[PDB]
Amino acid sequence: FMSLFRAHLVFYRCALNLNSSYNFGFLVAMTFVLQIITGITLAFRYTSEASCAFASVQHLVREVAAGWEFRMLHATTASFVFLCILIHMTRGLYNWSYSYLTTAWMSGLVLYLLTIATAFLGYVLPWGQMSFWGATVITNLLSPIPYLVPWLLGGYYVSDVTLKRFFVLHFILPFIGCIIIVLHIFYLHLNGSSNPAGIDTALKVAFYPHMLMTDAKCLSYLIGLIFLQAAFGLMELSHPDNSIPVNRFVTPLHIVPEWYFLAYYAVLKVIPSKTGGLLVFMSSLINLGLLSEIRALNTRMLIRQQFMTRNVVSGWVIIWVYSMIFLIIIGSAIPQATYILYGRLATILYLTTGLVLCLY
Amino acid sequence: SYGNGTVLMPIVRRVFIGALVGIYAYAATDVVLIPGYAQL
Amino acid sequence: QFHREIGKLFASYSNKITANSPVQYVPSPPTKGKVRRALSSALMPVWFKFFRGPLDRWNLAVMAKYLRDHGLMYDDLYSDKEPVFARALELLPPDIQAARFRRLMRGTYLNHLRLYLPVHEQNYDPFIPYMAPYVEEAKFQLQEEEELLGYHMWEGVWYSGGVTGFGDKEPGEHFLVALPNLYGAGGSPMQA
Amino acid sequence: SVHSHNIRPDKHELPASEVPLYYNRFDQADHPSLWQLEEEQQRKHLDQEVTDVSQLVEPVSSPHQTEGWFKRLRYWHYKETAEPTFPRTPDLSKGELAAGATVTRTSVWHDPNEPAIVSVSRFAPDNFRAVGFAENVPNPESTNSDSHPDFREYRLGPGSVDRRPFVYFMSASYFFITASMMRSFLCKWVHYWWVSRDMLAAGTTEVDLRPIQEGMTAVFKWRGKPVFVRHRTAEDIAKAQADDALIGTMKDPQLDSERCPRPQWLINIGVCTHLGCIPTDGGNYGGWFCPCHGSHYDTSGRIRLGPAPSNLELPPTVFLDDHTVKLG
Amino acid sequence: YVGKENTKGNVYEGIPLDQSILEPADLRDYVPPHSNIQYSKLDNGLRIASMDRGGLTASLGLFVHAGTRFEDVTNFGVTHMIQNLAFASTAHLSLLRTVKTIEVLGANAGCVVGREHLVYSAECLRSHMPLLVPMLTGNVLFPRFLPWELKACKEKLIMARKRLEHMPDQMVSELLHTTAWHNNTLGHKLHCTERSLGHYNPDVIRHYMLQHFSPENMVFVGVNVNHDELCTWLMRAFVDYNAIPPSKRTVASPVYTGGDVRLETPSPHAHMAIAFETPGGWNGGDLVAYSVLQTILGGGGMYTRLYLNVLNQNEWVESAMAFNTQYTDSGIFGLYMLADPTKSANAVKVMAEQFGKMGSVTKEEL
Amino acid sequence: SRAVYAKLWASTAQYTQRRHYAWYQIWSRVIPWSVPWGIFAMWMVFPAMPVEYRQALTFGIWQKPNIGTHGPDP
Ligand SMILES: CCCCCCCCCCCCCCCCCC(=O)OC[C@H](COP(=O)([O-])OCC(O)COP(=O)([O-])OC[C@@H](COC(=O)CCCCCCCCCCCCCCCCC)OC(=O)CCCCCCCCCCCCCCCCC)OC(=O)CCCCCCCCCCCCCCCCC
Ligand SMILES: CCCCCCCCCCCCCCCCCC(=O)OC[C@H](COP(=O)([O-])OCC(O)COP(=O)([O-])OC[C@@H](COC(=O)CCCCCCCCCCCCCCCCC)OC(=O)CCCCCCCCCCCCCCCCC)OC(=O)CCCCCCCCCCCCCCCCC
Ligand SMILES: CCCCCCCCCCCCCCCCCC(=O)OC[C@H](COP(=O)([O-])OCC(O)COP(=O)([O-])OC[C@@H](COC(=O)CCCCCCCCCCCCCCCCC)OC(=O)CCCCCCCCCCCCCCCCC)OC(=O)CCCCCCCCCCCCCCCCC
Ligand SMILES: CCCCCCCCCCCCCCCCCC(=O)OC[C@H](COP(=O)([O-])OCC(O)COP(=O)([O-])OC[C@@H](COC(=O)CCCCCCCCCCCCCCCCC)OC(=O)CCCCCCCCCCCCCCCCC)OC(=O)CCCCCCCCCCCCCCCCC
Ligand SMILES: CCCCCCCCCCCCCCCCCC(=O)OC[C@H](COP(=O)([O-])OCC[N+](C)(C)C)OC(=O)CCCCCCCCCCCCCCCCC
Ligand SMILES: CCCCCCCCCCCCCCCCCC(=O)OC[C@H](COP(=O)([O-])OCC[N+](C)(C)C)OC(=O)CCCCCCCCCCCCCCCCC
Ligand code: HEM
Ligand code: HEM
Ligand SMILES: O=C1C(O)=C([C@H]2CC[C@H](c3ccc(Cl)cc3)CC2)C(=O)c2ccccc21
Ligand code: FES
Repeated sequence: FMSLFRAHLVFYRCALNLNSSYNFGFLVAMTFVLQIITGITLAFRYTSEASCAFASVQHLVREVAAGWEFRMLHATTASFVFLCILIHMTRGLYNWSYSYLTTAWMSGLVLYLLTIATAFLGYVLPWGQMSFWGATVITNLLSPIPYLVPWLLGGYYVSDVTLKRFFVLHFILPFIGCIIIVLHIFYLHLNGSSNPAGIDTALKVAFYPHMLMTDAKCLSYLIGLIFLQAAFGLMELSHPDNSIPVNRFVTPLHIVPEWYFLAYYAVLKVIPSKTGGLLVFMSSLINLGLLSEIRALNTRMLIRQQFMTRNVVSGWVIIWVYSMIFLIIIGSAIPQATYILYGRLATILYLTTGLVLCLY
Repeated sequence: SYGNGTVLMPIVRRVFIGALVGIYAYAATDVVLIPGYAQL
Repeated sequence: QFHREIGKLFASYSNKITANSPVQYVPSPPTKGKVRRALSSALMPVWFKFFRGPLDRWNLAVMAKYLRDHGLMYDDLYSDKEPVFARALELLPPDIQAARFRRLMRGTYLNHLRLYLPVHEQNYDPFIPYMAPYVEEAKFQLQEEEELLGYHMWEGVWYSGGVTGFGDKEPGEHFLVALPNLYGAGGSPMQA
Repeated sequence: SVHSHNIRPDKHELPASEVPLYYNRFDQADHPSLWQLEEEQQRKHLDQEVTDVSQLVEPVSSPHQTEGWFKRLRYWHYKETAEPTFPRTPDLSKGELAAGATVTRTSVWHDPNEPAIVSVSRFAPDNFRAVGFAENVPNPESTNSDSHPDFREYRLGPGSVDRRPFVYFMSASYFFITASMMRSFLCKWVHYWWVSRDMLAAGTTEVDLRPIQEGMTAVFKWRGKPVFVRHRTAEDIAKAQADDALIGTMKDPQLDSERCPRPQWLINIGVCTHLGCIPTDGGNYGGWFCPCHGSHYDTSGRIRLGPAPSNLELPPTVFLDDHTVKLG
Repeated sequence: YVGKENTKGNVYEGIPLDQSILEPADLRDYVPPHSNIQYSKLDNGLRIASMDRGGLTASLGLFVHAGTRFEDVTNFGVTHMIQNLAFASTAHLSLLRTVKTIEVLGANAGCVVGREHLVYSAECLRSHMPLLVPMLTGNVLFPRFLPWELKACKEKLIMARKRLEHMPDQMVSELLHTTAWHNNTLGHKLHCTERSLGHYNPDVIRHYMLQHFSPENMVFVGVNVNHDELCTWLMRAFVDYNAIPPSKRTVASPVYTGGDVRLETPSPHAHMAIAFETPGGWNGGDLVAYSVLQTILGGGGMYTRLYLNVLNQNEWVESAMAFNTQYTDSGIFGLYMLADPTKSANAVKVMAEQFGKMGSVTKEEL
Repeated sequence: SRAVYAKLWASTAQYTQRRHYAWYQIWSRVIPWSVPWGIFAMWMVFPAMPVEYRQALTFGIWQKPNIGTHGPDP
């Protein structure tokens, strides 16, 4: 397995002009490994009982040596997982990477779905108000089929049984992640990476000396920033309301998911029909999947240059990003008619600019 | 094409295009037309 | 006899299509129905002056400047991961091929440095079609193979020879045929 | 391969020029071709008849060879302890073996009467063969002994039935038992995720209504969900009834009198029909407002605005007395 | 075959093969065809000859007067290149389509080089003749000679001789030719040497063809086809296009050198051959004398001169033979033998006696 | 001749129709696999259905197993 190590991470030859925007994959992998370490060492002291989970998490912070550090590293590294993934996705929307990296793009989408599931399962385990009512909402959202929801819950309502199986599932999924990562990289190195210029070039250079050092530099920056936020708390990434014990008969008066879930939340606020809600997610994900075979949707021969530099027309990916940010903004606010109106405007933009990527 | 091993992505292409046509039809019926017929 | 009956359906339809065949070139029917042709023809004076005109001019300005900064031509944007263009590149003569290689090298280096070229290096037309005679030949050659070999879904032996058996001809290009060896030094397909 | 040899000097095991463990008598030929002749001139023990185990020829080599504590096996042949610089000279008069080292580092091959190049030619390892070789070494003609049965007594010949049906029936039988068992396993595993036998969700309750005041909303617990009981004011009633004229416009039309069999008493399940949140006091229609996505309900329970698809659900209930109600 | 129109299936299912299925409608009263050769000519120069014997399969062939004896120091190997390019891309068909169509019609087709002729031919049912005449004439009317086909076809130029290394008899044939006419005309080799792969560029091929492939140097021959249809479909082939214009070429007489040559290899016999020249060749009047004498001696029977006077009187010869090869204007005639390699000096003596007494014959043998 | 070359060129004009025929053939070979897998789907999902639907779908052959417990109460 050493010979493979050398073939793929030492003698592998890249293009000279790979700048930082091509370093974020490595970064998400590293946040995965790190999150796994802190996960396992958190599991050694966590209690999976509805009667006492909350106090179990508080015991780590209050009465255990370095107890606070692992919880906070685990909490904060999640945000960086998602931030790095979104940068990593947008880079390849910008470049039209999926033109020839077909199966890599598919694998990517599967990994993103895995990550969403993993995060949301994690989000229930500390067992506060937000955890209980979030679980209630998302389980009610997948109700269309009889008996599936009491079965997956384990029970007529969110329960200790639900906590136990969420804990086991959150244990298992990351490692399935890892396996799919190996699959991802297989498809990638089958083809070879693209340039920022989107041309084919013979001016290649080996990995170990030049690109490995850039990977290391960015890694230093990321470790830095994680520790900064973890130790000092600069930003209010997580809302305070998960600090309150659960009550099964009273909701919290103000509700804000974790930031990486706000856009979705915005949709659930503005579309009238609940099924329309769910279908928007399904449709957008199907549209992203459809990009894998964009070469077939037209008989003009395709190029990777999108000529977005100096261009007054901008590009659909940029409009997508700004629409998504606008949806995050509206996600965060209270339900009111005007917020809903601009919500619907932004939602139409978000859907249309995704549909239109296929129309070259 | 002849002499190529990719055989399962074309099927997924057709299924996806199908499914989007489906979803948009149903969404037009659900979110717009049925209410519209209450306003007509 | 179900199969022969559906055969009959297919055969009659094909004979209809055959009977209508011309014996010489006939111009294609328009791409748009008469309604949309009418509407476009009506709205032309406003739409072309205010919107389409400037859009199509800005586009060429953007493209030209980006190509001139780097010293590329337009036909340097196509890849060889595209079968037709791969054939076209196989059919090229020495000089054109060498010049393309050189331009791609220079473009890579310049995009690495992110430095403009002097304006006196940018005095050329980037949109010359230097690949066309070869792309058309490639299209012909690759169309005839589909006609004469690809007209059916052929049946094969599965997972033998390093190929899945559903059509591939290069070993280990798919995941279920990864890792061909467990001992030894391996090998390469090009040295068989 | 991954396996070493163990050629080394050893003080427990003397070299084979010193102490051979095999029986050290060998015949020698001037040219190995001559070994052909002996194969067609000797007698052989396997060409002759014996009937009892006691008649089998006795081994030439002695039982008494290897000694030492806890050594089960008492007989061996070959060892790889290393030779010295000056080996022990073989005595060819006793038919001892001369091979490798003992040819190179010894005078054994020397003859007064003969050129050296001729003399050395007789000491290749093909020129030596043990005593008893032609008489005892077997050379089979087949793997099958004529005293055992081969396919000839088991072959199904002319006149036989066809057995494909039987073979494939055998294997189909195996498989359908297998599949039944597999399905049973999956069914049990699925069932194991289902709700436990202690829960049962059964029960009923009753409520006393004397302490309630006009305009107040009381909340109670029923089958795992909250239930609202409200003593409506005359103006609440009027608000509900004024919107009966606009029933045309509603997403889930219903008239107030059905929802309040006693007009001044309003009863509902306290849960949002959208995704399960619990509506709060207020909203635009003096009823209830859900904070999770913004649905509004009127003073009768009806959905007036927002994403929720139906009115607040009526629980199965009865007024037991003027001042007491039954749930379930 | 997009579906099929006929649904009746196997209409003779279950009928044994010793039970007839012919109806009286399918009986006929036999009329023979007429089978003397018919001779015609197109206006551009092409000569046509035809016969019919009422067989169901036809034989079609185009003959061109372009052998290897017409090459020179700048041309050596060009004829082999042309033959190795037969049924390649032409003006209106590609190589792939051509060969695939010939396969699917069911036919067998090919091209052959000699020292004086080049031949193309095909064969299948006679009802397909109109579809085969184009594909045969194409090769001489308008080939394209695209570079990437020449380059891909090169290895077949070397395999042609690599296989001769395990065909001793043919090998000796070639040795005889190159020794008899050293370095001229019939002497030239039938293959591309290493020195012959330089001038493998389209201009040399094309310039060579412009000197030989004109219509008046050609013949088209057909067997089992109706002559007026053959004439019609041949005329319809040359009517639109300009053929290669005529040329008043001249041919030099072969110079016979003779000589001697040896080539050793582990074969377990001494193979030997001796030969003399036939003055005038096929155009000499004595074409029948040599062909009778070859049968007196013994061709490639058991009452022949060699069989009686050599093979039955010596233990150490495996085979003795007389050979006779003729060309338009010269030939050779001689003897060939395989012997025990320890007795070659006796083999020469036997051959010398035999040559000694060919001059005289008795009427029984004659 | 122009006529023959035209016929040869036109021989493959209907490529798409032949490909549709191929679709038909392969799907005809493939689609019967739906019966085994359909039976197994139904096998697994039968005990999830209401008792009445189990009784109905088996035309009254299926009934609650009798194991000697939970009998009527006088
Ligand atoms: C809430 C609202 C929103 C809802 C969501 C809406 C989402 C909509 C958007 C959808 C996005 C895309 C989804 C995937 C589409 C895939 C299309 C496809 O077929 O692509 C062909 C395409 C190649 O086609 P081709 O180019 O024609 O090549 C021809 C070759 O002959 C082909 O051979 P090859 O060797 O070249 O290719 C590899 C081959 C062979 O690959 C392998 O052998 C790899 C095996 C790895 C196993 C590792 C364990 C994985 C366990 C499942 C994890 C699921 C996580 C899901 C995330 C949410 C979690 C809550 O795999 C395939 O060909 C693909 C098979 C189908 C994959 C389906 C993946 C999704 C469903 C999987 C779970 C099913 C549910 C039950 C289990 C759930 C358990 C949690 O393949 C890909 O691109 C696949 C990339 C890898 C992604 C999948 C990785 C997982 C593989 C799972 C295999 C099935 C077993 C599952 C476990 C069962 C036991 C527990
Ligand atoms: C790990 C695997 C295990 C090892 C063994 C391998 C297992 C595979 C066996 C299944 C395949 C049976 C079908 C045989 C077809 C033979 C045809 C032929 O002559 O071959 C040449 C032909 C290709 O030659 P070509 O036509 O020159 O190529 C041009 C292109 O095909 C482009 O052609 P085009 O663009 O002109 O369009 C043509 C297209 C035109 O048609 C369409 O495009 C129709 C689109 C309509 C949309 C509806 C969806 C269509 C797909 C149906 C899927 C249903 C199957 C699943 C049922 C589940 C039951 C529980 O034609 C078709 O779609 C006809 C074939 C469709 C068959 C697909 C389903 C076959 C499965 C049957 C057994 C099902 C039991 C599964 C049990 C559960 C586990 C999976 O072969 C194919 O096209 C292959 C079709 C079959 C798919 C590949 C098999 C998968 C191999 C990778 C394994 C992935 C496993 C992942 C799990 C990993 C676990 C960890
Ligand atoms: C404060 C209190 C203090 C109290 C102090 C008390 C001290 C008492 C000490 C007693 C020491 C006894 C041993 C004396 C050894 C003398 C050696 C000697 O003179 O060597 C000269 C001389 C040495 O020269 P050499 O060159 O080595 O030649 C010898 C050969 O090498 C030999 O090789 P070879 O090839 O010629 O012969 C074949 C070879 C190879 O033979 C085989 O491989 C054959 C194997 C056949 C096995 C078949 C088994 C089948 C049945 C299995 C049943 C299942 C059982 C398992 C399941 C059961 C359930 C659990 O045979 C052997 O290896 C024989 C092995 C005999 C083992 C005897 C072990 C006695 C242990 C006594 C207890 C000691 C303390 C225990 C530990 C205490 C806690 C640390 O050797 C000889 O001449 C031969 C002498 C052999 C003597 C053996 C018999 C000794 C009998 C002693 C009786 C003692 C009675 C004590 C009563 C105490 C009452 C209180
Ligand atoms: C006899 C001589 C000997 C011959 C020897 C020959 C050799 C072969 C042997 C043959 C001898 C007998 C052997 C006995 C075999 C059978 C026993 C057996 O197999 O039991 C198994 C047994 C299973 O027991 P079980 O599951 O408790 O059984 C419960 C029953 O199944 C009860 O379950 P259920 O009642 O819930 O089942 C439900 C069932 C219920 O079934 C029924 O009730 C069907 C009734 C059948 C009636 C029969 C009809 C035929 C007879 C008619 C008579 C004809 C008369 C004419 C002839 C006579 C007069 C001429 O319904 C269905 O299945 C679904 C219905 C059909 C679906 C298809 C949809 C059709 C729709 C209909 C459309 C029509 C319209 C309807 C709509 C209505 C409106 C119009 O094994 C076990 O208990 C488990 C063993 C543990 C082993 C675990 C396996 C290993 C796991 C480890 C894996 C982990 C390691 C990793 C993997 C390792 C991999 C290597
Ligand atoms: C891909 C995942 C599959 C999971 C399998 C579970 C499916 C559900 C439960 C079983 C359903 C019944 C079986 C399927 C039907 C039979 C298949 C079929 O068509 O037959 C093909 C064939 C049937 O062959 P046949 O010769 O009997 O008949 C076919 C020929 N005709 C059609 C002419 C009759 O099966 C085989 O040849 C299989 C060879 C192996 C047989 C022995 C297997 C025993 C188990 C060995 C060890 C297991 C441990 C390894 C597993 C790892 C995990 C622990
Ligand atoms: C491609 C298919 C993949 C299939 C993967 C699915 C595997 C996991 C299956 C889980 C099923 C859970 C069902 C939820 C309902 C509650 C179950 C339960 O225990 O109920 C109590 C019941 C008993 O009821 P009870 O006695 O507890 O009381 C309730 C009474 N009833 C049920 C009437 C309301 O227990 C069971 O019977 C066990 C459930 C068996 C159902 C198994 C379903 C398997 C699904 C696979 C079918 C796949 C077909 C292909 C589809 C593909 C389409 C593209
Ligand atoms: C990509 C990998 C992972 C991600 C993205 C992830 C995500 C999360 C998130 C967002 C939380 C919420 C923490 C909080 O709200 O304070 C969490 C908690 C938790 N995770 Fe994970 N996790 C990952 C891997 C793992 C692994 C591999 C394990 C164990 C093997 C694990 C065990 C836990 C535990 C025990 C908690 C509870 C923390 C607490 O109660 O304070 N995690 N995880
Ligand atoms: C755990 C999640 C992921 C990991 C660990 C990961 C890892 C990597 C790595 C290491 C690379 C090569 C170096 C680099 O580009 O940084 C890469 C490239 C790539 N990834 Fe990911 N990735 C993940 C998620 C995704 C997602 C969600 C997508 C798409 C939606 C995706 C699509 C791609 C593409 C297209 C490339 C190559 C782009 C090009 O070559 O031009 N990946 N990935
Ligand atoms: O009302 C909500 C709500 O709508 C969600 C939502 C956010 C989006 C989630 C989500 C949507 C789509 C995907 Cl693919 C993944 C997660 C589902 C839960 C919450 O997270 C929540 C948490 C606590 C209290 C109330 C609520
Ligand atoms: S859960 Fe009440 S409005 Fe959505």
